[PDB]
Amino acid sequence: KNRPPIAIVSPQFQEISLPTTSTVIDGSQSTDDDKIVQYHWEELKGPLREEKISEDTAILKLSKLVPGNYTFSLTVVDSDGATNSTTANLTVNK
Amino acid sequence: DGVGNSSGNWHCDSTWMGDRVITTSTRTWALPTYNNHLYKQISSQSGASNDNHYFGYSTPWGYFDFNRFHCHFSPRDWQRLINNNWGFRPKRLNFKLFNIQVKEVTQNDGTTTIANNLTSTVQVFTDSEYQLPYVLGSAHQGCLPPFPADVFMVPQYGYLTLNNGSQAVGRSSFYCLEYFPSQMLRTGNNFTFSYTFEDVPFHSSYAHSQSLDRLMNPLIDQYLYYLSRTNTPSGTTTQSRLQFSQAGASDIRDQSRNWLPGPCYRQQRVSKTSADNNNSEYSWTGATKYHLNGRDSLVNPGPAMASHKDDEEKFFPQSGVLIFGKQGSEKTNVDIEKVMITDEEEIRTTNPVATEQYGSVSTNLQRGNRQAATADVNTQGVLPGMVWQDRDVYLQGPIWAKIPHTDGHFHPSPLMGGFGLKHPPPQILIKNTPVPANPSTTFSAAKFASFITQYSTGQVSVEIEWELQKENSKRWNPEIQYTSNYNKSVNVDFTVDTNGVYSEPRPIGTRYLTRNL
Amino acid sequence: HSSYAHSQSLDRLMNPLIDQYLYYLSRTNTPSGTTTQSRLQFSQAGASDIRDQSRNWLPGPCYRQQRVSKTSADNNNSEYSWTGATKYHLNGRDSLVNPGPAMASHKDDEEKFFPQSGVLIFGKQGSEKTNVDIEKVMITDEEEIRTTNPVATEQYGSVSTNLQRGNRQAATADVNTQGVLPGMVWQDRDVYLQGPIWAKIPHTDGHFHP
Amino acid sequence: HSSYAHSQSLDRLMNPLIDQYLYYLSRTNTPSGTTTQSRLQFSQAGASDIRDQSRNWLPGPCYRQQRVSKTSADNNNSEYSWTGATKYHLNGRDSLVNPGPAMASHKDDEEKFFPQSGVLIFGKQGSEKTNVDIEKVMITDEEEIRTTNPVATEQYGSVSTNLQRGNRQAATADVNTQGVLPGMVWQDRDVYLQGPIWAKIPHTDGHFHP
Amino acid sequence: DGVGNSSGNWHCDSTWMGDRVITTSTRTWALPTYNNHLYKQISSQSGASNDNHYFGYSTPWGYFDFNRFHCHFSPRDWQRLINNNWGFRPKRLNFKLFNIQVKEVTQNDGTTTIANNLTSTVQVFTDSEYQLPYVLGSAHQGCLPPFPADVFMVPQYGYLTLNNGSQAVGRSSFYCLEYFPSQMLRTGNNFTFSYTFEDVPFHSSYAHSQSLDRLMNPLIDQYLYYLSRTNTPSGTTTQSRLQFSQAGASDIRDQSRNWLPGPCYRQQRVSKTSADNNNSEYSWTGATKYHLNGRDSLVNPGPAMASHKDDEEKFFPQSGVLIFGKQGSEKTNVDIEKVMITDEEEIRTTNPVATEQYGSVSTNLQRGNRQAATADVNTQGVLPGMVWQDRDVYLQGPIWAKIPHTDGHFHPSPLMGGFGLKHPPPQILIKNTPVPANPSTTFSAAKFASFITQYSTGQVSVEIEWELQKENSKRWNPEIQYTSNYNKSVNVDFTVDTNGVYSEPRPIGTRYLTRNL
Amino acid sequence: FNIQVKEVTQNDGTTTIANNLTSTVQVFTDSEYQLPYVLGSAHQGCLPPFPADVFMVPQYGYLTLNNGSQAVGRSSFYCLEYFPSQMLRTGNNFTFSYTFEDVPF
Repeated sequence: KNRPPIAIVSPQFQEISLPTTSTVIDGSQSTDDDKIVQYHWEELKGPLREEKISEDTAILKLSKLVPGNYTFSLTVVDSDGATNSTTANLTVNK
Repeated sequence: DGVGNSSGNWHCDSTWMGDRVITTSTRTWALPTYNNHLYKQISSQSGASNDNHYFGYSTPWGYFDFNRFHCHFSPRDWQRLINNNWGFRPKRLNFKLFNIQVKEVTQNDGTTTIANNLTSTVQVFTDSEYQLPYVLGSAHQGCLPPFPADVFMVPQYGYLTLNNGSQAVGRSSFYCLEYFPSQMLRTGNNFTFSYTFEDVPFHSSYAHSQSLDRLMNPLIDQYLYYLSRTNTPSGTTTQSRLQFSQAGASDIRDQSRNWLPGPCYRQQRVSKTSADNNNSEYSWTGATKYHLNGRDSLVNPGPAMASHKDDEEKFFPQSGVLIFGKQGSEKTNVDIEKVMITDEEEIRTTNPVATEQYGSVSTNLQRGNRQAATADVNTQGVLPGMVWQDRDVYLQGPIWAKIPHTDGHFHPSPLMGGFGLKHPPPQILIKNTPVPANPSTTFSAAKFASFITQYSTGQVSVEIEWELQKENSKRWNPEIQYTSNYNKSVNVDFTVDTNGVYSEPRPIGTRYLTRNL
Repeated sequence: HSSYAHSQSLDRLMNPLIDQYLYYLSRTNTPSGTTTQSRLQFSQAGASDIRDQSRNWLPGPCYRQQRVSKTSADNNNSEYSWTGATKYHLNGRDSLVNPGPAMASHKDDEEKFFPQSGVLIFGKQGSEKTNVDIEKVMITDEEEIRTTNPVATEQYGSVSTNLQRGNRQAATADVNTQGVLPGMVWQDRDVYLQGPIWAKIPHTDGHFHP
Repeated sequence: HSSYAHSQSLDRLMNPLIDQYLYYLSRTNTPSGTTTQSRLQFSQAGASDIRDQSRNWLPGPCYRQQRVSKTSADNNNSEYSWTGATKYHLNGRDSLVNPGPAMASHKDDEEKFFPQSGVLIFGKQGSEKTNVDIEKVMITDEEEIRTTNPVATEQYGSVSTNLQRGNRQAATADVNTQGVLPGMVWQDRDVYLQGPIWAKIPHTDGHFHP
Repeated sequence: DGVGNSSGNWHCDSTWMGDRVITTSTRTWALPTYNNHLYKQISSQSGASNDNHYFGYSTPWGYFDFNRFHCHFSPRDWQRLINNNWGFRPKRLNFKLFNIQVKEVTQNDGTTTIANNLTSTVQVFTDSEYQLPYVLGSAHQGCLPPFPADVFMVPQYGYLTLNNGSQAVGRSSFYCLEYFPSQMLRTGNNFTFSYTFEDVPFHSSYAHSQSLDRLMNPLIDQYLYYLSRTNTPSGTTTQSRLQFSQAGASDIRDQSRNWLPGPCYRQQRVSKTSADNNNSEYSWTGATKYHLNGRDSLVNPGPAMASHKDDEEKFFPQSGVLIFGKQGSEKTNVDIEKVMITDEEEIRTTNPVATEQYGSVSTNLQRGNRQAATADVNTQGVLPGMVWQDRDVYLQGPIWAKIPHTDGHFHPSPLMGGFGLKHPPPQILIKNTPVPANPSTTFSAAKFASFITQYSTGQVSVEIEWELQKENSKRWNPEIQYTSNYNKSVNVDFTVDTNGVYSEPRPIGTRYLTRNL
Repeated sequence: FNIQVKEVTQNDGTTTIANNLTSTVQVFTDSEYQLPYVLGSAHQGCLPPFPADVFMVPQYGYLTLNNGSQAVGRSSFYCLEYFPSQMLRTGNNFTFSYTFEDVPF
């Protein structure tokens, strides 16, 4: 009986300064009693006009970040289905 | 033999011959009862990540491991090895178990009383046909101690199998180790076997005194032509004349030859200094992580490459260097001063730097309007014309590893360093025979769950014969050799402390002498 | 010919019970309450961190194929047959590799996926010479060499691209062609009851693993 | 030493008269009048589709050079000599490969092109030590190993980069460095009447195809 | 030998030769003191039914039993046996007792202290002349365990005799087992004997690829005539013309031949599904119950018949099938999911279905006024022209049984499956020698009642050589073979759990290959 | 013995039968009993009772396991060209000998 899939994210505070606006958030630390099939990243907060890279992997890659406060949500799916969602906070100061 | 008769003597010596050294070791071991005499399925049922799932079995069996170089060489005998020899390889070994004592323990009101058990046996067999999983060569703890006065505990045997997450597959094998013929040993009995190593190459215990790009005469030019200049200074403009030159001394980078450096697989560069590193969690996200069956795995250390370039000693590859530990260093999250990072700076002559590119191949086809654009070669497989060196062996690194029985394998040197062996020295498996406690006077068809709690101890001897390869150098000036610091210190290196704790201060490699390419 | 699968994978060849005596990349900063300070920590790996203890051996070489689904819905609605092919180039003319180097057809529990030109495709009885459907063919499978060979539709690894310092980050790559490195072990392609038996090695100066 | 050319290329080693019994990547959609539906079709190749029947063997390894023309007009008006070089990196210092791995100098019917540092360049009589023109030198040619070795100024192939599904397309790559894979055959470099005879193999632990 | 010397080694292996397999097993046993060293008359004095009365004796003796196929075959070696061989039989065995340790226990204030007793013996003899009751072959518990790491308890020996209710008869024999010459064994001593099996037939480890009623050419008719039609359609009436036909294909049921199916003894049909069974207590009232000396007894399983017909797999004979158990299943009143019902569906070709009739013989003598009436053959003894198959052997079923020394016996195969032996492997009887406690310093002519409480333990080895019968089939298409499921599961079958408990998931038969009739 | 292979032609409804001197006839024996034994089921097509009669050789065929009209996985298929058979032109002949076991009278 699989409980859900207990997800955890590589650090929830990721302070960034200009000019180098490129970060990496990871979800390879997400655990379960069996393999995690599906990963899902979704932007919650932050400014607009950013191209996204690999929304369906365990590792985020971002480029050309407008300075603000981004919030993402790692979502894992069990096999068979059980869904857990945790968040991660970004802060891009000048 | 009997109870009051010794079944062997303490042989711990090393004899140096003209091209041989026979290192004999003897240690005292202690074998407990593992799993309470049970085989237990183990897995990642308690919530592991996708890369961290395993499935396997834990056995009641112990195994003897002597796959470290300090198990056989003292620091003085290692110093005799590395300052006088261009090569070494093992030839034969000889293994002994003797003076076996089985002790039983009792729960006398919280005060444990330990007594002999003279009629209890200890089962020993060898995996001489290689029909169990070969756990050795994965660089695990529980080998023979470096210092001969230390008593060690025999590690529990267990193996992994095929897994689809934390679950198994139909192709997963289960091995009962009592389905093997094992010699049963009371006190007075002893166990011996001999093993002969196959014809392995010598380990290169020499640095190179020449680099791969400096293998020529500076005095004499070449008769070939190269890329000198692709235009002319015509006062104001250019006209693309496509000129050609020769290179002997002044333009020495682009005379080139028959040979290329070895293959690469680029690591990150991490500084010894904490200030020159990033303030991010680039440990796994910046790792090298080979991908296999849908799960990633750090390469650690991967292919043999140089740790750093000239005069950058504070830099090391992220997972490209063996990292040993100091005395008493904890199991997890220890600082940079609690570890000892080794160094592969002797193979800068032929192997690339691990934290850098291999080269820069072309990407486009240049014509009159667009320019030639290069690339950044970060993974280079083996090309014809490549020469390279393997990874250095260390006094506390492994000796061998089993080459996996596969269809294809190329240059079977173990990536943690050592001797690739198709038939390695076999696993030596040991287990206390279960002595049951008081059974009921009525019959029960269930298995026994109540046993007399007992452990065994004894002495173990390993005797490996090594074949040496002597230096034959015509070098005039003296060579770099491993020496001890002859200054005043609180503790002498590679000795015991005031508390009687043996320690090793630094990793000693083996490439101190030099040979030309 | 190796008519055996492997009961162990190349990345699972060790004792889970015993830790290693080596150190690896554990952590490159500290949680200092609010900020980080780049401490460059080091750990041991026996069981709980089993991905980054590593060894003497590497998986075999790769040459990445596309991934085509058995299900027609999960494939693209475009003509990616030749434009998405693997196509080695020789004397100014291209040629599909078909099947190329021996790699695994798919990873764990994705059986509906097959490499585009990396698998021998036989036919059923009476199947026509041209443009036959997916049910008229029999796609073979190389799922037994997932232990040593890479998956054909995936990367080999991710090497580094830059030299990290205090301002910029470490950027990796995507290894799609990996030539043979020292320390690689691999398996050849499976033989079949209706596949070929031999082939002539060409009389050349150089040939590797014929 | 192989003092023979090959009368056959590596991609033309089969019978045109007879089809294969394997199946390949024929078509990944249908012309359905107006739209497509991703049927994932499969074909056989004997003659008419000869590029994507494939075999047991691959061309040799590569390390891409620039292409320089014999004609001075078709070259660039820039100093791309060292900046566009191939330059292996060793102990923190770069070095031109010159000539590097044995590859073909050019493809079919492009004889005015030569690799930038991939060909031995001898000299004529009385040619000076430095900065001599294109007519004072004699550029050799490796056009006989076009059958097995790749062209030095071109790619090895185009591996995949992504994992295609219903929304994004399959994207390939450009293989510019290819290490040796199993199944590669190649030829060494030609010897010349005024080229060298031997060379000492360096006394190293590892060397491949010396 | 002595105290501190081992008297034997652990031999647990199986070696496969060209037509031999030599399966060696070794287990650890534990022998208590039974009945406090007494012979006890036992009976049904405590109120049993007429079918349940017995009279016999319980002895202080233990016996070694290895009459199970898992005692000798691993599940892998059983799989090698059944997928490659049309037959097997045992040829010789070899038995060993060694490393015998006698432990004494003390009543130290509720805390039992177990110590050695180096001068105490253990008596062992073999019933090599078959002059004791042969208890083996009645499928009792307490054999060697399936898994070699398990310690088992030696079962208490006891036998039954003649009884008239719960009372005895003058013809009832009493056997004192100390009236046999037995070898006395301290520690350091060991016990061995060898045994040679008689020429037994091979066990049929093949199914039939043809049925008994389908053994002919469909293309060709017969030259015989049969019962086609006994009247005519004459428009309105009939006139009894007594017609005759030939049968090749279209009327294939009533061409017939030289051979008949085997004998029958009809069982009830019980469903696996609880809904399709009756809501009554038809267990004993609907049983098959042979009658002997005025008392009934369930046949269980009786003659070898097919369990069910084509495509009715949910049905099983009531007492016609061996029913094993799962791990940890209780002694009484366990549910249908706690048991494993075997299956005899491979002998549907020659043996009748157990839950059905044999046939329908005639009852009357038909003439012009009355009709021909048939019957329902429920018991069919053996007729000339019958061929049949014996019952399948299983990995956890018995191996042999003693044929009773009688005047008459027909086809002496054991009805629980196995090898009928007139001289089976002998009983191996073991007993702790009574060590008395402190006697009084005055003489008493009474027997001793106070003994030192002690038990013994040790290792036991059995080594049976088997003779194989290789397949010689010209079958084109592949054959059905026993395979493991190669899908993901929590536990691998025929392995241990996380708690270290070995289990067997299903009964493995031996009829997987095929031969023609 | 005296094996003659005749070929026939569809010459406009008039069949012309000619020799074929280079055509063979394959013969083998099931001497190891590894085919289904159809004989003993009392079928037609034996040797005639009267020696002057020419008979037709019956077609070989066998039955297997069946669950209705369908088959079972245990059903064997036998290709009879997977047996070593002697090939016989005209001029060739086939012989074998067989010894009965000790059967009762």
